[PDB]
Amino acid sequence: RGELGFDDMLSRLDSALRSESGEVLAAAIRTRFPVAMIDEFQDTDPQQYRIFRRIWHHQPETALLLIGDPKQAIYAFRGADIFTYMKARSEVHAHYTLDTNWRSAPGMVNSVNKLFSQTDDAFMFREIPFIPVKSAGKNQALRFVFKGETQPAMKMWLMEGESCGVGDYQSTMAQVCAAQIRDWLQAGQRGEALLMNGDDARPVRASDISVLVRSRQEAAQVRDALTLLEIPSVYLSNRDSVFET
Amino acid sequence: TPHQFPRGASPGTFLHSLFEDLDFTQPVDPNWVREKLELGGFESQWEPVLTEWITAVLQAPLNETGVSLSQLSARNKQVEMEFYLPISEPLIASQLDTLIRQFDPLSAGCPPLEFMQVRGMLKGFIDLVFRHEGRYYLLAYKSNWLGEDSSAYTQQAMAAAMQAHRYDLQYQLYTLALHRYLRHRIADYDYEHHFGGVIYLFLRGVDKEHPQQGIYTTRPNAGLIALMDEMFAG
Amino acid sequence: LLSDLESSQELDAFVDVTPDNLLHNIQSDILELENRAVAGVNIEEFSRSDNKRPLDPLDSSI
Amino acid sequence: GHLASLLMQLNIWRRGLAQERPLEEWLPVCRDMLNAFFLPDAETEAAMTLIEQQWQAIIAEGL
Amino acid sequence: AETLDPLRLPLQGERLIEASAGTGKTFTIAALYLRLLLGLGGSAAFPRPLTVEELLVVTFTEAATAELRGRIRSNIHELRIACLRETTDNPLYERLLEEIDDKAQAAQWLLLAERQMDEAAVFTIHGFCQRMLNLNAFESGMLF
Amino acid sequence: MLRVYHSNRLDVLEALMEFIVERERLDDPFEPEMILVQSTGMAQWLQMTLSQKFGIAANIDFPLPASFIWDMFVRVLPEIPKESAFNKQSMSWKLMTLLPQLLEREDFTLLRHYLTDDSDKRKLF
Amino acid sequence: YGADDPRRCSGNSVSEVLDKFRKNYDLIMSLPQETKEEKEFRHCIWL
Amino acid sequence: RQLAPLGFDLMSQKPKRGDRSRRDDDRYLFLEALISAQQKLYISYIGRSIQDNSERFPSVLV
Amino acid sequence: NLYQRFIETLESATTCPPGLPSRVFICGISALPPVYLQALQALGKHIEIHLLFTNPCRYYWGD
Ligand SMILES: Nc1ncnc2c1ncn2[C@@H]1O[C@H](COP(=O)(O)OP(=O)(O)NP(=O)(O)O)[C@@H](O)[C@H]1O
Repeated sequence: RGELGFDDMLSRLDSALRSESGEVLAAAIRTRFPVAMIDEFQDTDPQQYRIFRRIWHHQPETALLLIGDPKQAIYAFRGADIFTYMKARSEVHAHYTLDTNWRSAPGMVNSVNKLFSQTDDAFMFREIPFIPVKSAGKNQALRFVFKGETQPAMKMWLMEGESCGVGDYQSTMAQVCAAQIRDWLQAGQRGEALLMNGDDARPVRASDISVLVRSRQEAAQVRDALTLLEIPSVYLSNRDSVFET
Repeated sequence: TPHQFPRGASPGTFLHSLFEDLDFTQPVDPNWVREKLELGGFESQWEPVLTEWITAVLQAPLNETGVSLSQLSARNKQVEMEFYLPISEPLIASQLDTLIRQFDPLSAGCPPLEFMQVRGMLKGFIDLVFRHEGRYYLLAYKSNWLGEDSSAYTQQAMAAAMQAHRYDLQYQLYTLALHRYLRHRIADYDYEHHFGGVIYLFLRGVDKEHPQQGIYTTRPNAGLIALMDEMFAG
Repeated sequence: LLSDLESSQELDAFVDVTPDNLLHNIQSDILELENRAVAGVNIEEFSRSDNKRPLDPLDSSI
Repeated sequence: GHLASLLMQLNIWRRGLAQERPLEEWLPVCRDMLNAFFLPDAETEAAMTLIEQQWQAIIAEGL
Repeated sequence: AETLDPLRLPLQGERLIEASAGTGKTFTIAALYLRLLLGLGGSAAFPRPLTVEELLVVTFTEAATAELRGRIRSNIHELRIACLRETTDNPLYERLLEEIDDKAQAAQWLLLAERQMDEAAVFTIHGFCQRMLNLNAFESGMLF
Repeated sequence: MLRVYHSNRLDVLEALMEFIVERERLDDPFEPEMILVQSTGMAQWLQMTLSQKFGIAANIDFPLPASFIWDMFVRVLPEIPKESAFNKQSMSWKLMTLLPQLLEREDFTLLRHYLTDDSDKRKLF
Repeated sequence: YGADDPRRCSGNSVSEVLDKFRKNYDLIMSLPQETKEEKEFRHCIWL
Repeated sequence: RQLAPLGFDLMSQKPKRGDRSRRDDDRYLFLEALISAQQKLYISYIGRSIQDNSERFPSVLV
Repeated sequence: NLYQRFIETLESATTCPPGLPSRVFICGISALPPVYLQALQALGKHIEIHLLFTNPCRYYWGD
């Protein structure tokens, strides 16, 4: 049919580079793009690394910058592999690191550092060592005040009981999350709950609250209970079709 | 036979395209007619006959000057001329039909023109324009199947068909266009001196036996042309 | 290319545009081959905004 | 009986169009296919003529 | 493993930059892009200054690609304005200005880049593959 | 002589064209006027404006620069065909024949690797 | 520069340009062609 | 609108004055549209996607 | 190959060749190949050619 697909695109480029004429093709890509910067390199397929190596490995006057975090390699289901990332990590001599966290309050950074320092080799891979990170000076003032009382950066809601089933766990946690989000919204509508950078503040709108879920049925279980309280919500990963309504 | 030739929009366009690229100063070529019938897809049986028919068109005489289409050189002819005529004030059917009926009997025979007000431009394609003896003419091809017999292509029947398909207004507008173009181009132009009339050529009506059958000749009144020009101008 | 023609005789017939609108201001800036934007290199130039041209609030040309 | 008459045609042509042919042999194919499969009408005649014209132009350049 | 300074990072051969979350991995892309456009760093710099069309950036998602393209555009604009004014309020731009030898030529190159930003080569992996196949269907052996 | 008219707006140019047409008349009435345009909309606008000014616009040829240049080739020099032998459409079918005959050459080695796996001459075409 | 020359038809409105051209049509046509050096000199003076 | 050269075209390697490309053609069309506007110029573009409430951007010309 | 011969024929032609139109207008075209400009310059001797060029800037803005 003369058609083509994503996996077919990658496989065809790889085959071309591996073939006899691919050498010429390599120059065609190398002269075109002297420097290439790959981001989110932890999610990498063996094909992609073979291509990048074939093109930019040892030729002069051509740089290559790999930027990635192995602790975030979560696309294994999609064909990505962490082992090829570690292979690349072994094949590269130079390594560079960023020390400070610029994203979140110093509370969240300390919370994460404490939770991942419990055991040794937490990620159970010898090539993935965990180290504590330090927050930046800009965020030292960040706080979240709820009903006049500063809330802890991280709060774990423990369910009650000895043995809890999967369905009971899902229903109870969905209900609890719905109730807590409703309380946050009610307290922010009156100007009490504020996200504060030093003296500046702003109420907690229904937009800044995000619920991270793993599966579709999980998201629907969240959304149903959240709409039971007449709270507007939307699921960004919704792939349903309009015609099914 | 030409009368029994297939008719329609595409047959008519093919018949016109034949003359569009036909050289009048040379005899018809059989291979060319065969190729055109191959393009149109018609039967090759027409190829011997149609060629002859084409010559019957080229050699047929015209208005009393006696002009043959073969006598027209490439310098004295203009085929498929496109014209643009502006109409400034709105053109009312009643305010025009009255004048056309006043100066033309064909309009007087027919019911009044009916169309909505129009202001803007007017487009049109004149089939042929040619000059003979320093006198210009207008030639319009028509392939409408008036009748099955040659009597349906006589003077009275041709005038009846003109009145039925309202070709009167058509040739009147064509004459206004030609008049304005000649006045624009020809230095020291005069209507009566330089204009020669209008010639409707019915292809199927063309017969070597009868000179009158197939051709129709009519000259619009100069007063009608002047009043129509003034009406369309303001 | 047009300037490089040897046997060419050219006359210029332009029409000046009066800057009565924002759109006419832009067209006049283009026609007169002059630059109106202020970069603000000087601190005195950067402080005051009078160097720019007044824009009428009701104006809706662009 | 009508449907079975269509498929029969659909059979014949699907055997005729398989083999490769020189350009001059491709000339009558379009016309035969049009007149066999289609019964023209006032509106469709324009499209059919355009089809024949483009096909003839392609094969004419080729020849 | 060494601590990373965007201005001192050498751009030659293969280089791996690994860090934890929210540490500014993506944010460093813009600084490296500006360094490449202006050819700054001396010994650590590229041998020659480059153009927008010769820098390849590969991201994971389309939305991230659009975000990064817009942010690079904004950074080029702000750095050009700073070069024209010779002063700035950001520490990164301040260090860059300290590193730049001639500011007028730098502003000219930044202007050209800003005008060519429509042709910025910021793709995903699949888009990069498709584009390299189409631009080189002759060598790859594909259809046109 | 070749006279170039510069104007920031088109209406001035069109009115200059009008005045030049009216000033110097064509001797032969059947000689068509020559106006080069690369778009049909431009020709449509020129016609609608010229008709509005003069009273009617007709016998105005609107050829493309390439077609006009070839027409001038035909008229100035003898023994020149009506249509050029080398055109975009015919060079296609000529190269389609020529390419298989030249694959054995060394210079076309790359092309060979391109044309090795074609089945119905898709790559060739 | 060049205002006295009949060639220049630059004006404030379309009608003024058309009239300035119409009055000096014959004078423009009769004038001999400008030399390339003269054209370059005029364009340099205008800049 | 972007239409890249074939890649084995020799013109785009060493270009000269007068060589035409789609990019320059569109960039000049945008200037023609501005210059030809006599009274009002209206420009529109999609800012946010209706489906995802994402953020789109305007052309470099705008 | 025809360009140079066409230019040289009119360059050395003592009188105007027959069949050429009186005058030509070039309106609405802001881009032409240099070869077409050379041909029109060589052809301008015999017949007059009026180029209507919409120029957005008053002054000389090319190079
Ligand atoms: N040098 C810096 N100065 C100021 N803010 C910074 C700096 N580096 C990063 N940030 C900010 O830090 C936040 C997150 O940085 P980011 O570039 O996304 O790191 P990241 O590695 O991409 N996080 P992630 O994508 O989850 O791995 C943004 O708000 C940036 O503006």
